[PDB]
Amino acid sequence: MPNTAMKKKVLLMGKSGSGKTSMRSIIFANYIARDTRRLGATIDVEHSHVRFLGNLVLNLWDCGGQDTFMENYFTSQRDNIFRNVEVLIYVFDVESRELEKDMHYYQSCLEAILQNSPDAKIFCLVHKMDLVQEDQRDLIFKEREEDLRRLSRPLECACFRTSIWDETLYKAWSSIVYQLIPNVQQLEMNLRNFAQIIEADEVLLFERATFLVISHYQCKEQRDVHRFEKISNIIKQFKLSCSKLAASFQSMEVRNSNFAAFIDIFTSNTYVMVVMSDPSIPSAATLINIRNARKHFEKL
Amino acid sequence: IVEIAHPNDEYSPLLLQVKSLKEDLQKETISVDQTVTQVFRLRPYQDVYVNVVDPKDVTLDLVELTFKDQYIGRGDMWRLKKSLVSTCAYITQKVEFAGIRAQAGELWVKNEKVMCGYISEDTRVVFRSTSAMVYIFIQMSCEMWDFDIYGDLYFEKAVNGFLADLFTKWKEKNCSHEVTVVLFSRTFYDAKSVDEFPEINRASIRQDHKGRFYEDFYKVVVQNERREEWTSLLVTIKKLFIQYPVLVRLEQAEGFPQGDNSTSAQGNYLEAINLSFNVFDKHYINRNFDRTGQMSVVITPGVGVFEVDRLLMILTKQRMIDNGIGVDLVCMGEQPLHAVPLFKLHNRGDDYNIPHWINHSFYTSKSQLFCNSFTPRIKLAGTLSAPPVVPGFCCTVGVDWKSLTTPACLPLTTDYFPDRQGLQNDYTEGCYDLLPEADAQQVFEEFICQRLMQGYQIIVQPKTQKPNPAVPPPLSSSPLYSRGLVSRNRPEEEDQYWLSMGRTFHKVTLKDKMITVTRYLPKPRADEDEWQLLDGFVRFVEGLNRIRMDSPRKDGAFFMEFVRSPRTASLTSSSTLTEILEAMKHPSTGVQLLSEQKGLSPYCFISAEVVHWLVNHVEGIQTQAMAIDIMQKMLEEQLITHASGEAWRTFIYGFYFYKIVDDFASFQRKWFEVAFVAEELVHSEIPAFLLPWLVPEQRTVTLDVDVNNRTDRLEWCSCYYHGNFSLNAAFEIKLHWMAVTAAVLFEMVQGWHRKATSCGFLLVPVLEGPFALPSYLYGDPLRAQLFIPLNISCETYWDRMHLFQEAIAHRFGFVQDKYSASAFNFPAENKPQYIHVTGTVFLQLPRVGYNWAYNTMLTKTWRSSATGDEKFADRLLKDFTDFCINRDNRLVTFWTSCLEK
Ligand SMILES: Nc1nc2c(ncn2[C@@H]2O[C@H](COP(=O)(O)OP(=O)(O)NP(=O)(O)O)[C@@H](O)[C@H]2O)c(=O)[nH]1
Repeated sequence: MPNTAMKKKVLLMGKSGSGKTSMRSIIFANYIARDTRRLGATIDVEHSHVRFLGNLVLNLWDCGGQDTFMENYFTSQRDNIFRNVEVLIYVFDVESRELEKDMHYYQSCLEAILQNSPDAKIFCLVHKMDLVQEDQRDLIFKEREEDLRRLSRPLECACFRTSIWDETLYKAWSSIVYQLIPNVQQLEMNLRNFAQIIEADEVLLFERATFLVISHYQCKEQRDVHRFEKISNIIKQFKLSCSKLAASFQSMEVRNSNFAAFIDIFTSNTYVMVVMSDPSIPSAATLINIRNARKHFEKL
Repeated sequence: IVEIAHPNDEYSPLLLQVKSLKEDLQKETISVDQTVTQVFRLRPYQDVYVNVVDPKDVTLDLVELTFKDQYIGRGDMWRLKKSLVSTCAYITQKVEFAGIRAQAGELWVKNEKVMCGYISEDTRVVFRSTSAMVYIFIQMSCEMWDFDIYGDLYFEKAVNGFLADLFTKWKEKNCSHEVTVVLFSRTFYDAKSVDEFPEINRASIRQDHKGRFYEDFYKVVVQNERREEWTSLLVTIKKLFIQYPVLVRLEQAEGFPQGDNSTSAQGNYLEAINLSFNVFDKHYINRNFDRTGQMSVVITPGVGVFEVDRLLMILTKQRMIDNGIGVDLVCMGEQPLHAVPLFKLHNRGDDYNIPHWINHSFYTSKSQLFCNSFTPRIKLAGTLSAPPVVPGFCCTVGVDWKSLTTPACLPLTTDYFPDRQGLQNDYTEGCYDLLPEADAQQVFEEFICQRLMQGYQIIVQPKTQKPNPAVPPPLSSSPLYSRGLVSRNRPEEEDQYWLSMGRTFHKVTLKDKMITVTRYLPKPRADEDEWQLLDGFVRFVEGLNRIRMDSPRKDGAFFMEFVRSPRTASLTSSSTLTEILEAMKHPSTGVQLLSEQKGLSPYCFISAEVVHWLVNHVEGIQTQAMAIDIMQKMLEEQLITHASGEAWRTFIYGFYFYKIVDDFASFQRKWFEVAFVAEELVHSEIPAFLLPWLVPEQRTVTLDVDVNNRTDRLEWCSCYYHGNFSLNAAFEIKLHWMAVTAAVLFEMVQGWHRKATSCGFLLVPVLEGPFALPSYLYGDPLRAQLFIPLNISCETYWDRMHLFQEAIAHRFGFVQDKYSASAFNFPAENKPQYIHVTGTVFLQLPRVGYNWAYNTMLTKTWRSSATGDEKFADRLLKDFTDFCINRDNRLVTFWTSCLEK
């Protein structure tokens, strides 16, 4: 694998209270939605580097949300913080009441990232929708959609919805990664060639250590959007369960009535799963096609 | 891994050492001749058939290591224990590692001391010093002037007997400490007089109302001074004992006085230990390179009872949580019939308490009689209650001389329960991947992120001595005052902290936080290098572990040409606009250039040499104009936009690159130290010593401190110039380090000290505490700021008077003792501050006169025939107060010599 070790930059900001550092801590430290009750208060700034399928490494900044810390962001050392920013994530509570101060901070943050980043991008993320009934969830998410599309006028934003007790979190950060990835077309072409000459239902390729949905190809378009989210959540739950057994996963097989899915290592940090559109085949096809795939991806 | 023992017939001690798999005894060795005269006299030639070759797994369960004359942070102690995992030892070996050295001592297995033996990974080593920093607080009361049994004053017992014994043992074990000897006491009913108001205090009791006026006095004797040949302090303490009752009674306020209150009824004891902690919290301010251990000893004639407020006792428990340094000894004798260190509470059954943090020891006198009584007598004329103090049994307590002559450093490994749940509801993990780089920039990112040096948690420092009136008893300090407010906070309510700092390759450091105890776990620079360094920096503060011809060097060359610049200060025609002849045929002659080799510098040269060349051949001081004119063709630096560099008198270190990294926030407890460069002239420095008798203003450099071939540790530290001019005034260099071993930096400082003195002038480390009050970020609670008045007796008074004051100062310049305006680095530059050249003396310019203080950082090294011999400083005091209060006609003759121009 050609190791072009770049260094990307991503900030995570918003108001204190709900879900600022909790989501980062469950997506890069193998926690659960129950054990994230113990993180508590952060401080002004804390950051991290995370490596990610090899070459790309994220400077992930986590910024606090008290009054003095946001004021000491805006009317202070701002030029150091908002410089060379690539990806911004801005967290929205649902249950919080002071919407005026939230959008005031949002306006100031948009103007500051405009005057310190021409070609960055902002993803705003309304989380913690686990407390509201589903019809009102639709209404509140559409109102946040339209209101944030208005107030994010001179530069665009992408607004997603999520909670911690479900899998839309994994979809949203899959979207963040797939935007943040360097290369697309060669991996798409190898994906498409593999899937159209070994005739699978659908093929899926992932990072190993955190399992975010990198790429996918299908020919049975009857699962709407929630297949990727669900399978990622449940096998990372299984990896968390096997974590307490001092053992790695690296390989599994399942077949069913009209169903044949397989998971294995591909490369140094990549998982593959596949369902193969022919359920009555033993592991000889998985053998010859992990051969057929590792001849090509270990030329990549 | 083979072990070889070699006695002879009936040697009652033995000897043994290591090699790697010796079987056939072809090869022997000589490495040490000393061990013959260290153990036993014989001459063993090649094979006398006595050399036993045996594995013999015999361990040495506790080994002691003593230090001398150095400064070793506890990470370096961790490095010595990491290098001392699997070796052998014997009594009085000199163990070395990387310029660090210790002497082995008193090595025990479980009952008995062994001559030699083996150390493998599970025996424990304990570090002790004979070069510590030690305070002696003598508590005075009315029991000093009271007799006891055997016939003595308790003062005379204490000082004469105990201090004579302690100083004889300090001579015998050949130690060298830095002491204070501070007398302290209280008086009652000293309410008020003419402007003595913020000195008093007022004591009270809640449950039964009782409120009185009182006042605390401290009289210091020698403050920060090492010297051999003691017992002169014993004579001075006798003088102060006789002078003491008038010295304490008839001062600042005069109501009816009651002196020196009883220890078993009142006392300023707990406040005295808390003020010693108020000294020791700021150990990182001005760092001696010649002391390691910390020690505070309180000598009392008390019984062991103290009537103490609740808040101060809980606060000093929480402050000895950090750095345990306190030792109490009683020269009263008469070990009472109960648990002897005890506190009756004084809160705003009589509520007892017993401390288990303190180290008490009695001093019995030397005589032999029948039945030593344990009682006094004086004839008047006329829910729980869970600690009582009486059912605790207590036979005898010694003196514990070994914890008073060689102080023990704080341990390394302690066992305690894990970080489960419940109370400490906060954990935070930071996994910090590390990118190796070959360009110093990698530790500080993790450092300022993951802790901000206890950026999470608070330092419980609630005692602030804000006021101190002083008294004009003599030229030591003499602060006599009130403690000021005590702004106590409770501990962190309903949550402690713990942290998980990961290296994303394979490494974890699990920090707990009630006292900083760690658990390190494994699974350009290497990974383990950065991991070890980070564990050392968590180790430095609170560090428990759970377990189970130009030589073109970038300072030397410029320092040497700044030595060349005094002795050179103190071709064809010009006016050709071609400029090719002179500026291209400089290399035709013998013009010395930096062009043979150095990094980032093909064809380089120094401005001062070139301008001295152009004054040696062309006109005087118009060379910078033509130098700018040729700079418009041939440059020096990277992105110039300047004049001819700096034309004259401006320091630049190396690292040619600085234009086109995390800084040091001052919360992080930087270890800093200000060395100093003082232009000097010996021609007056000798006779006043002898029988004769009357462009910015700071610059940062991040340098690598190594002249070796190590390839184990990358080692950097940050210099700040204050000077970019160095006209003929002072010069100073600050060293900020949050980094590598201090002893290597000490030999770097001493290396360019040897380059300073030989071929040049003085470099002296200077206390960068100016005339600062207590409760400042610099300073002590024990500084006088001595005053010297200018009795004159003869439009814009102050400016002309300031210039006349400079004239008197530099007149002491011309006759004995030169001056320099040490332009320090605080913005708007409040007070004018002079350092004297070649001496121990600070002055500032604020009555009419101007004030004085005494430098305490020379300490008999960094010493030449220019400076030195503290009698010099006292002579300059005597001469300066004679010249200042208008003796014979000196100021008046100075007036005439000024007016006759
Ligand atoms: N049940 C539930 N709890 C949530 C949800 N989102 C956040 N929380 C709770 O909110 C708490 C706060 O975590 P978080 O907001 O990340 O902390 P922080 O804001 O970074 N600390 P600071 O205020 O110093 O910046 C977590 O303990 C978590 O249990 C959610 O969707 N469901």
